[PDB]
Amino acid sequence: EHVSFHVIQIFSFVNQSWARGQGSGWLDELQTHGWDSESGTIIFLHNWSKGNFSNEELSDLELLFRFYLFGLTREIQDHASQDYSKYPFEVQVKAGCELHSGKSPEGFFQVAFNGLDLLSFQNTTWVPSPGCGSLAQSVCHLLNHQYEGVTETVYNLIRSTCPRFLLGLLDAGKMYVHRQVKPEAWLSSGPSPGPGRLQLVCHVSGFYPKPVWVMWMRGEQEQQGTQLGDILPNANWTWYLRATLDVADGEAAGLSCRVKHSSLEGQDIILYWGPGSGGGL
Amino acid sequence: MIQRTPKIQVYSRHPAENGKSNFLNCYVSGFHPSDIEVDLLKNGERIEKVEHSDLSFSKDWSFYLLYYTEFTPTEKDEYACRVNHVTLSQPKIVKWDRD
Ligand SMILES: CCCCCCCCCCCCCCCCCC(=O)O
Ligand SMILES: CCCCCCCCCCCC(=O)O
Ligand SMILES: CCCCCCCCCCCC(=O)O
Repeated sequence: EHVSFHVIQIFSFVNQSWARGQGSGWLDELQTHGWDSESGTIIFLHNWSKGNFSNEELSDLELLFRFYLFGLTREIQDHASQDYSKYPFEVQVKAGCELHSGKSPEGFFQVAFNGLDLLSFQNTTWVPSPGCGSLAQSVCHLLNHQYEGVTETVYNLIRSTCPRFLLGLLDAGKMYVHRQVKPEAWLSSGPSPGPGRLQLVCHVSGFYPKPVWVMWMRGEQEQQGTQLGDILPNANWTWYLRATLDVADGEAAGLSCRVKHSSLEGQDIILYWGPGSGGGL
Repeated sequence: MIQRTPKIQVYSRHPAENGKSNFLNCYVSGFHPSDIEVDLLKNGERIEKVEHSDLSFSKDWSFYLLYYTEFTPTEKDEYACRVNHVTLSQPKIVKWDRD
């Protein structure tokens, strides 16, 4: 399959002397790292968040980040201070690596400006996004022909340090990343869709890992009209999900929510509706 | 310059049982730029000591994040999430409705 590590940076430039930097490290969609802007240090969120890396080499990484954040910010401020009507504006960066079975690791470094793609690091070249403006061509030119210390560092971080770190991180967090957390489920009666209609609701909460299957059922017959919400986070590193169905007042009887999740070991949660107001007795 | 309005979803970690402690969540997502004001209200007054996850963004570069708190529902306590953002002419309130 596919596995990745990445850093995100969020730079908000409010005026020529006020900007804000934040960022964070991620194992696919699991956050593993914070950044303390105040002190310029890495916040290690889990007890395995150092991977197999020595404190020295993490401390070297943290200093290389401090220099970068201050330097990138100051260079942006130098350009943009020549026109104060450009403010406010936002730059986002996503940088890291991705491994595919049997391949060399692939590195990425992608930049957005005010919520659209601006430019990206493609092998050893910085390349303006399709529909390249003036801005994006100017920056790539500056990066390709006069910040060569920069490009080499970047290259080596995403192509060699990141994969190495990534694999240490997965090794040390093996237990935690593959753990299983069983969900609970419950029903409720959501808002009336119309005259003699009911909205049936099935909540599923506290599940990990993320993949999950929820349908309304009549016996073996999946109910076509089932609507899956988005899978939303809880604050204890689990997930949440509602599944709804619009039914005739009087067709609800016999219907059930069914949940399959990898933590349940084939023993699906099945909740039958009704006959009380909100799917209870 | 692109701007995107936040989506706002409010929900509890557990089914609400009056007098049982629980977690109220307000997930704000799909927004741009990142500057945003989020509050949890209890009867229309803001709760202090609200925690939130570190700011992040999706593949389309829009931002998201989770605001949450310990709380204890009762029959006649109303809880909501109030959001302010430059795309919104006025703050937007979404009510926790247990359903
Ligand atoms: C905030 C995250 C801390 C976690 C440390 C993990 C170390 C692995 C390195 C990953 C490479 C990310 C690319 C960062 C881009 C900054 C470029 C530069 O420093 O000049
Ligand atoms: C100087 C070392 C710190 C990192 C420098 C990155 C420079 C990025 C170029 C800024 C582009 C621009 O503002 O037009
Ligand atoms: C290491 C490469 C980082 C590239 C960042 C490019 C930032 C572009 C900023 C544009 C500033 C402006 O609005 O004038």
